[PDB]
Amino acid sequence: ISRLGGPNFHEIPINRPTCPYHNFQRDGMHRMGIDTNPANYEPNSINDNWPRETPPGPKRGGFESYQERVEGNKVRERSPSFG
Amino acid sequence: DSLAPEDGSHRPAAEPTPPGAQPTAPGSLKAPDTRNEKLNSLEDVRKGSENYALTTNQGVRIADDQNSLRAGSRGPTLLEDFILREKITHFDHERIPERIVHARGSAAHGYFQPYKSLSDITKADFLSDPNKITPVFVRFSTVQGGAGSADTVRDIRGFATKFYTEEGIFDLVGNNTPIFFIQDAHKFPDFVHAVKPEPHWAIPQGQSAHDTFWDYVSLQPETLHNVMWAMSDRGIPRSYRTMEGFGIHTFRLINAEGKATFVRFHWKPLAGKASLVWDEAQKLTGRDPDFHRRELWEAIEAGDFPEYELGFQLIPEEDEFKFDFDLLDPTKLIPEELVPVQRVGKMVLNRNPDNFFAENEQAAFHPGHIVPGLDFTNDPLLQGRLFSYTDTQISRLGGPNFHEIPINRPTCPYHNFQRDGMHRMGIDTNPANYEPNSINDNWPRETPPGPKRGGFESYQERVEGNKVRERSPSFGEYYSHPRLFWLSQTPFEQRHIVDGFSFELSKVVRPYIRERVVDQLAHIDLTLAQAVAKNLGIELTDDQLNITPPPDVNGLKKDPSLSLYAIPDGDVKGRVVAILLNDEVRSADLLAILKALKAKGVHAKLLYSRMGEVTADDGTVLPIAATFAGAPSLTVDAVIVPCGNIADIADNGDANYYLMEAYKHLKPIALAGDARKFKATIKIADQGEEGIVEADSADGSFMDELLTLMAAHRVWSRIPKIDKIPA
Amino acid sequence: DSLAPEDGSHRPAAEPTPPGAQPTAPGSLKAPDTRNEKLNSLEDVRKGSENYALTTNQGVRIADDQNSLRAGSRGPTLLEDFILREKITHFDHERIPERIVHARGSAAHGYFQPYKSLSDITKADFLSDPNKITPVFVRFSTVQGGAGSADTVRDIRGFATKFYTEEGIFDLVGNNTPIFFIQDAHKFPDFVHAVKPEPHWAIPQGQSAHDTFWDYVSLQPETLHNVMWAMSDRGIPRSYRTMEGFGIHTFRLINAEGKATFVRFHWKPLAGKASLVWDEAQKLTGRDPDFHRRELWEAIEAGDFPEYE
Amino acid sequence: DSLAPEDGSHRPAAEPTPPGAQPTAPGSLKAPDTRNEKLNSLEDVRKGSENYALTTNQGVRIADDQNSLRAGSRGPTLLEDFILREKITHFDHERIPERIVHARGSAAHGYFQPYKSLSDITKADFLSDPNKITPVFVRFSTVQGGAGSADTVRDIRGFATKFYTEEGIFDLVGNNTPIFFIQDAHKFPDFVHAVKPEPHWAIPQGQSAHDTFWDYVSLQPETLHNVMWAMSDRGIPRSYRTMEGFGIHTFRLINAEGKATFVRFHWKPLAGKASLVWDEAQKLTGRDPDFHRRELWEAIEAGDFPEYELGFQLIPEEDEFKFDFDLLDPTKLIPEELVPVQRVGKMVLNRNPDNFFAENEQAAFHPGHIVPGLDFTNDPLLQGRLFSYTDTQISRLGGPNFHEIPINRPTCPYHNFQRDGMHRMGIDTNPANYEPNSINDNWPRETPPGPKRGGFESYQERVEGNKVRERSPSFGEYYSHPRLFWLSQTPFEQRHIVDGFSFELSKVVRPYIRERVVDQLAHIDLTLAQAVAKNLGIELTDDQLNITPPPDVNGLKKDPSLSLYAIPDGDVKGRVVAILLNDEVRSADLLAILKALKAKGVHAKLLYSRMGEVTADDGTVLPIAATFAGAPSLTVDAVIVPCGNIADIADNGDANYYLMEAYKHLKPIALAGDARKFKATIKIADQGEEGIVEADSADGSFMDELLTLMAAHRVWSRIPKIDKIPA
Ligand code: HEM
Ligand code: HEM
Ligand code: HEM
Repeated sequence: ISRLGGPNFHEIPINRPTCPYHNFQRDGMHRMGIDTNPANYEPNSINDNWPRETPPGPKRGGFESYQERVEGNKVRERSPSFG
Repeated sequence: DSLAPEDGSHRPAAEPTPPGAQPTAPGSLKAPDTRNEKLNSLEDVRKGSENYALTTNQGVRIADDQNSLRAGSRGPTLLEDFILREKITHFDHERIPERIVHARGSAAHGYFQPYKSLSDITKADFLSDPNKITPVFVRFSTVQGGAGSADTVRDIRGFATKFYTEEGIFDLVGNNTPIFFIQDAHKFPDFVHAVKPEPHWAIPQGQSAHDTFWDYVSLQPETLHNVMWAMSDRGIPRSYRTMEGFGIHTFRLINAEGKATFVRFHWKPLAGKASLVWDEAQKLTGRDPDFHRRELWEAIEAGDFPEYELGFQLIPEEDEFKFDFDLLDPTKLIPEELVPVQRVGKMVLNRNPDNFFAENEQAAFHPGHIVPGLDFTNDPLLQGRLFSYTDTQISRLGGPNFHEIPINRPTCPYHNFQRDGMHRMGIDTNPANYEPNSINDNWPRETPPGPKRGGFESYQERVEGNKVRERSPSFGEYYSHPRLFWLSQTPFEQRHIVDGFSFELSKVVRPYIRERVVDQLAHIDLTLAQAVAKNLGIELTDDQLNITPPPDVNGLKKDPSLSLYAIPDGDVKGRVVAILLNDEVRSADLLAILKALKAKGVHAKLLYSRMGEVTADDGTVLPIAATFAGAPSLTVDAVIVPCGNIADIADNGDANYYLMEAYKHLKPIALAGDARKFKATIKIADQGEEGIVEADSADGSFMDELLTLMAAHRVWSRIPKIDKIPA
Repeated sequence: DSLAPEDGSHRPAAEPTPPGAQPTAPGSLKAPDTRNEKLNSLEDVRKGSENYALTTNQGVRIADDQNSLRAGSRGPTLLEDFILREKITHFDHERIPERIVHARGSAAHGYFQPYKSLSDITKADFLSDPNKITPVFVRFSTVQGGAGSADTVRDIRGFATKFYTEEGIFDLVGNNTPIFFIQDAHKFPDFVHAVKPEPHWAIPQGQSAHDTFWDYVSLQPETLHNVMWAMSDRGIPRSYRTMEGFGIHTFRLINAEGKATFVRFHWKPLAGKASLVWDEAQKLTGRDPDFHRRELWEAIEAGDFPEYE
Repeated sequence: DSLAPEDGSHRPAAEPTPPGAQPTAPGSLKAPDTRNEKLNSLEDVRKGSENYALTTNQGVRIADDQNSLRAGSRGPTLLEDFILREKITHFDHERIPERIVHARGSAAHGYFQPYKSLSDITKADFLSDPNKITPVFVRFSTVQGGAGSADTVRDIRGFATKFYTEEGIFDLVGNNTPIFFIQDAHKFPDFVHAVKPEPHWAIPQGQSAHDTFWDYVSLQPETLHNVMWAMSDRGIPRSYRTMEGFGIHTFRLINAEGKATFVRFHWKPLAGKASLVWDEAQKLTGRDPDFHRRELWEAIEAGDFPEYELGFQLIPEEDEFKFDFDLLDPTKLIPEELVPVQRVGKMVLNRNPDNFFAENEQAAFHPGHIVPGLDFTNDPLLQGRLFSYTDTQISRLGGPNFHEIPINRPTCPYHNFQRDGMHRMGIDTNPANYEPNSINDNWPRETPPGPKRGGFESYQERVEGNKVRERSPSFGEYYSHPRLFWLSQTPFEQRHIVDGFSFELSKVVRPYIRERVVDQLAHIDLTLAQAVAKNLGIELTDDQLNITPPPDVNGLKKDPSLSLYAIPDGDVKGRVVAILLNDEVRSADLLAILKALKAKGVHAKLLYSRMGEVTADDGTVLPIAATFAGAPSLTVDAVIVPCGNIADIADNGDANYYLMEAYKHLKPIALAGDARKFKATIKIADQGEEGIVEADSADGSFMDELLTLMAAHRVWSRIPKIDKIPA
């Protein structure tokens, strides 16, 4: 946000995905993409909910985190195993 | 030189004056002696003017401030005019980014003071001694429109308080309704995008009456409780002084023994609750877009300071699952009938800023600004907010040193090993800028947690579960709390909700969206559903007619705390009355009227068709404050027309409409003597009617009937009559 | 999925419709075939939507866009939710500084074309051949209020035209009255400070009816010609289509032999001149603050294109 | 706690200590009592540390500053750790943009004081009374490399002085050579692009020895005078204390009667002029890249304050066309033989900063920062500069309020009607922010021009001509001033110029560019041309051999003021000597040596092969300052090897090379008693030679021969010998 001037650093040409990216993020300094989508929020009926969420799968699916188990208290404390 | 008028009239009196009696001023100049610890510490950055030479920012005095440096008086401007280029460069760069939400906003200075020590429940120093008063800075705001938008729009208002405490800044950032629209912070961008101006053409401003707003509401039934509030009269307040404030999340109070209590924060308006009606509120954004900014500035200059009670809803940790709604759900309110608001202290706003940009526009408020004695909960909307308000300052306020901007500075010490960043004001003399260190013997040092003046330590809540992006099933209920709100409304309050939905929905261009919103209403209450449906030409399906209503909230059928008008409370003090003058006004009437008003604390505006002054029948000179068209009925609370030469204003379209608008907006109208001629205008029975005070002369009882109606705010009984009036 | 109504009613017809007959749309979607050289070159940065997966800015598709990553469904949000933090960071930084003057404003695309060659008076290529049409972008504006202010206020309106010519951009930045308030640019900050909201309390918005404005007018008699214009019906127009435009300075036209001609530029409204009356204009900023933005968008969608000479 | 060593050794003595005797400190802590008016006014933003609790920027004390908030000690970090996110956000945003040129740079605090009143020539208050001392802030800099580049590179150095005067800030922004490379400011971007790292790969750093530099020189003959200076020893100074400074443009002094005088500004180094030699200077950027930053900080801590004389070259307006070079040409110098430098006052630098970023990195200097009594001329490079240094601050320093950053603030009043902009510190209480105004009775007011405390008014010079982008024909001569410079050099000075060009040019990959630069040299002087050509394997064309030399400069054939060494002046004070110890050093030698040095003000470094301490033959304990490899000969001025157990260091490769490097770099070497064994290393005749002081014991005369050689800086007579040495 300060080095590269703002939330659109991914539009600076070296940093751009060579694959598609579409979502409902709008505006911010030196915004290069002109969005033609009538909606900039989901859920929406007016552009029939596009772009849509994808379920997780073997190939080309959405990102889902690994469901690791967490148990403990809220502590600012170093694990004894690091000692 | 001259330019100033001698007779001194360019400067306001440094003492309380009524609304519009003087030009308004900077705080310091109007109230030199209202001080407090934050106000006194800003003294190091206040700049004066008088008897000072005009200079560049580098201290060089300017001889000609009217002309550019040109080669001959009709020739070209030279690049070496450094005086011109500095003056136009600072102009070129005046504007910073506005708040991405809540950009509109109005602020004032004042203090907080506790009623008693709350040491038994929290180890928070600002609440530890009734004798400890705390400097606050408060900014009231709207939510949708930009900083140039109008004040009396239909919207949620924000209410943010900065507490300059001895152990850190505590910001309590809340709004004026007790639940929010969204459960999870991940959806905040989609909701704000849907309320906001539409992307292709940036319309509308300051309004939710547009398709995308209502599209997202119909597809998201959790937004429905807070949309009910915004659709009520609660969405158009009379003043920032006449509204409640709420922190909306469940937080924790931690005492010195480690015991945690859940709490929800309230602000109770000591002037009563009161709102405008929509035709009034909408027309007034045209007639005066700064009405709420203006009237706050002027209540404080008249000494009608705003006051609020801080109030806690405390719930023991054991009762965490005693209700049939989840306490960590931000779309659920805790009925005061189930849990009472305990009054904890009082806040008084008694000083305006000197510079709006400097003090108000550069103020940063963030909910993560908590002190020892307070802590957070797992509320999913509170957890996300925590990320956001540090982040946003890096562009709004240019960088990581926004706390050095003077309104935002702790009045207590802060020392740590953070260095550099844009417009770094502190010059650090510490030989170390890392800890642990031996070279400055480890200073500044960490402090252990303790009962008073200790370090921040988080409450050790137990966490067990898997890493899941998933909503708790306890959040899954969308309809009993909107129906509890609906059932707690007076009948005319509910009318006004029907009419709020019907207006907004008439402005959706796509009819399937409107139908989709009526279906949702039929899950709340069918009467509500049928009323809105009718105004829209929609028929309910027999299946819609057979939807089973939601359950009660812990067997509660209504709570009257949720209504604005059901249990009455009313400031008549600080309200404003318009008096319609003519050229031979009867002074008998007038001195009686003004004495009565003055005893109650009510402000008058003497209004005519021309500016300047008229002369009462006894030769008294009365200065005119505005014309009838200049200060419409929209801006006062009641109209009084004294007797005198009535023939003068009787034929005047403006004077007559002044009364018809006021009638329709349900305000008290008082007619003395021949002024009763105007009954024929607003169509009243000679026999009289309620809310029209009339008499042979303005006197004691006439004024008593008027101030009594005024304490009741509007004449609700007139609502059947006002439909036939064309105004 | 559904969410869209089938019967198709969520989408507007891609053809001229009257005011309020359809929902309004993006230009490309409402008028797929109005093209010009500037419009076609923006094609490289237009982004579509349909049939596309929702992603992060780095191209990673999102499976759940409704929830944050928490340790248990009633637990705390985790700092490793990079999907949530990207979505809220771009939100946190949406807003750039607004124009320090003329912040309100409404714009449209179109073209310019000369009646004949003006080669005898100027060697300016955009005016050299009646057959050469030039892409323009035009923004109409007010002067005092912020971008969130109302459209039908009493004020001077701006009229700025960007000419995408074969030899460079020519911007003709003018207003709707033919003289300005100030003679020298050194005073511009003092005049704009005096019209603007007052420093202590930031009132009023979109209005000159306040002391400081009229203080500086009474002390500065050169402001009086243009104050007369602003005080006339000329200060409350019916539409951006119903007003004149002016460059206000004397400029020079230089032809190919080196001869210089002084010139003043005008824009003549082919729909006629028309203004509101003040009670109307003032009440309308309450009733519809976007009236001028709205009606320009809709004249162009109905095909009632604005034209000027 | 502990962490600090008790015995107190972590803190430096707050008094002058020699180089490397103590750890260095913040200014305030090392010199609590060097005060001045600018230093005292920064007191409001200095922050201490001791006995203070570690806090957030919002004042909340931190209990654990070692750990993040995680759900269990091996679990994930929680988004609600606001203490962690504030600490890492300020880190993430530490860096501002660096100066687009002159980014390297080192600064100090001090004062200026006039010798007498110059009221007869200028109405400038800082020069009006010999009793008026003025706070200055000075930053010395290089030109090409980034802020992370090395100090002893071959380049032009900058010399910028901020004068905090009673009537405004006067910035005198100059460099260390008297002419610039370019005539017109329009070409500044092309020249800086050509010197700078090349665009494709960003090489080289801190060097002009690359193709594009020399490409633009060969195509632009106006750059040749200042390239001659950069190619001389003038381009590698020994210290910022040992160089001249120059304003380069002709300016105007305006007195109280309106008379204008042209002036050129000089700074004369009261320590003498002295430079490194290139192998030394280049190797030293590897061995200590901070050598110039270090040695300035330490001269000031030892109390060897830098001092300079401000000197004026005054020329009456009538003599504007008396020379055969245009006075407004920035590539032409005015020979001191034609116009003398009159010494006007003195400047002393006597206090270091407390925080480099805050004070040094945020300092803004701009030549348009002039005061009443001074004015500009039509110099085309001065006119363009005027645009630039206001502009650049809007991104470097984030905005139009850089003058509020504490190092940059006027110590005198400044009031005007400029409002808002990013990190606006002043809260303006003025009811007006425009003039003319009646409501604050027109304050702050314009001031008429006058003799003392009046407004700025420009000198009414006559302008006639057409609007033309055209260079004056008077600027058209490119070669007599480089040949005047060349002819005024001692013979070894000229050698060093030949060798500067030959090294740089050997690094151009494209040979046509090198040939093109030799052609240009043949227009200056053929000897110069032939010497460089030879080192490069280039032959001059008989036509090149027949180029007619340029004319004299007003019949001047040489001026010795342009040489560094021709008229000698030499500080031995503040210089540094290395003493090579062994394990049984003869104390007789050592106490004589150190007494002698101390009487002259010279600093010693006792150096060994190991750290810790050795013991003299009488049992004295000597602490070792560095190893031979740790503080190379490169960093001292002379080497003394006392007698004692010589056998110890005699076989040591480091101790022997220490002497060969020093020999080669033309430094004085003194050998006492058995230490004379090392003559065999540096190959000296038993009969002796100049610059090697040798004797049976270190004594009075031995030290006298040494300090005398030292006042003469290098042993130039050795230059024929040093070619056979492999070091
Ligand atoms: C219970 C719900 C919420 C309440 C009561 C609330 C209240 C407020 C208020 C009163 C302000 C105005 C600040 C001012 O006057 O300067 C504000 C600003 C803001 N809010 Fe919220 N908000 C809520 C939810 C959210 C969420 C979920 C986010 C972000 C994920 C958010 C992000 C922000 C930001 C970025 C600003 C502007 C911040 C600033 O200018 O410092 N808010 N909010
Ligand atoms: C004949 C008098 C003037 C006219 C006709 C005029 C017209 C305009 C117009 C139409 C705009 C709006 C730009 C847009 O729509 O984006 C504008 C912007 C602006 N004007 Fe003026 N202006 C005048 C005088 C001045 C003066 C004297 C100054 C400065 C010394 C000035 C400074 C600016 C600046 C800084 C902006 C905002 C610039 C931008 O956003 O690019 N104007 N002016
Ligand atoms: C006689 C020729 C020149 C001299 C003696 C000179 C000297 C200097 C010096 C000493 C600095 C360093 C400032 C510091 O220490 O903070 C500087 C900075 C700079 N100079 Fe020059 N300069 C010359 C020509 C130019 C020209 C022609 C331009 C621009 C058209 C220019 C633009 C700048 C800028 C933009 C900076 C950085 C400014 C800043 O950081 O405030 N200089 N110059």
